[PDB]
Amino acid sequence: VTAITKVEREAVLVCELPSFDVTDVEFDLFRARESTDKPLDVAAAIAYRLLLGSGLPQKFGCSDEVLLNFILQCRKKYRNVPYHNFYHVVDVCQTIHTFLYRGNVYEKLTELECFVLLITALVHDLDHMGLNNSFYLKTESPLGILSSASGNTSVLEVHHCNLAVEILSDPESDVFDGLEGAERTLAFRSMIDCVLATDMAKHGSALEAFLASAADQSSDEAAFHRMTMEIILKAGDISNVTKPFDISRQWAMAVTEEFYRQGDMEKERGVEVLPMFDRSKNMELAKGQIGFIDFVAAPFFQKIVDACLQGMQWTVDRIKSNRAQWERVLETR
Ligand SMILES: COc1ccc(C2=NN(C(C)C)C(=O)C2(C)C)cc1OCCCCOc1ccc(-c2nnn[nH]2)cc1
Ligand SMILES: [Mg+2]
Ligand SMILES: [Zn+2]
Repeated sequence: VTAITKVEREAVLVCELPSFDVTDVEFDLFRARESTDKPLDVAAAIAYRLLLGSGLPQKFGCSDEVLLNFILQCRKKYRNVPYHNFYHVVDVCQTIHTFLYRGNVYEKLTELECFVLLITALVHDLDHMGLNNSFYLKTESPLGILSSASGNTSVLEVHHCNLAVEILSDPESDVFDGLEGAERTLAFRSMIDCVLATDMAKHGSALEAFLASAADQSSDEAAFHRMTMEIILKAGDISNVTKPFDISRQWAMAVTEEFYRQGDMEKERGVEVLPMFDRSKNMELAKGQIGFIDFVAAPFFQKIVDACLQGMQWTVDRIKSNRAQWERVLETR
């Protein structure tokens, strides 16, 4: 990958972020973007700041300069789509920071594991084009065909891991370079395992496996740590409904537009479009959000909080608050 110029780093290093506490659960990335004309640089400074304030990169021999190089190499590989862009993964990074440090999930993991999660947040959607796995498979696209031939349904998640490995193979962006032996191996394996676990087709089984490990005092310890990392990355990924309503809404708008574009490309290729992806049916945002809350997010968050992540209670409270606020949009429509 072409290296990161002295210019690009300074461009990020000057953003001062007046008014913002990046470690806060009520932090607003939409307002951060809008507060300058160089949103990409602001996003990179949020990432950078979050990583330094954690104290983690320094402990694992990752200099300030290598960190920032990695962040900018990730940025370069995110596309200009509505939802799955660099803002999404900075969001996931920031959110996982809050689950670790304000939800006390750090108590369940080593420092190395916390560092790997924060890093993995930034790689976990590399080069997303705004189309899901399903699009690639049922259009018999080249990546679809390659995944089907190699016995793998997680079309995109495999692609994300490949690009992550490229970035890390350059020592000037290898945030794991200061590791050795089993620690370096664990960083790679856990990064890759987490990214593979974000495939939503695996949602139920990854959740069941996490809960089964947590309920069991004789669970293998390495496996529990691993499942917890996976569950946290997944939690960060479906975390939009745990945010202040206005933030949550703006996320739901961006996702909806992305799904609609896929539905338009499906239409053009003469393949099945799902209701949700269909721009014509215009199914209301609010019922969408309530449905997502009822069938996916509330059960997920309630079950992991109950099972062992007690400090993440606020997520369940904010989901309830948001559901009730969507009902008030319905009741007064
Ligand atoms: C901001 O709101 C959303 C954020 C993320 C998502 C996603 N859902 N999915 C699908 C595959 C489950 C994804 O891959 C991501 C993570 C992008 C959806 C969001 O809300 C959009 C609202 C559209 C309606 O959403 C649903 C989705 C699933 C169900 C359902 N019913 N039964 N089982 N699942 C209902 C509504
Ligand atoms: Mg993804
Ligand atoms: Zn994601």
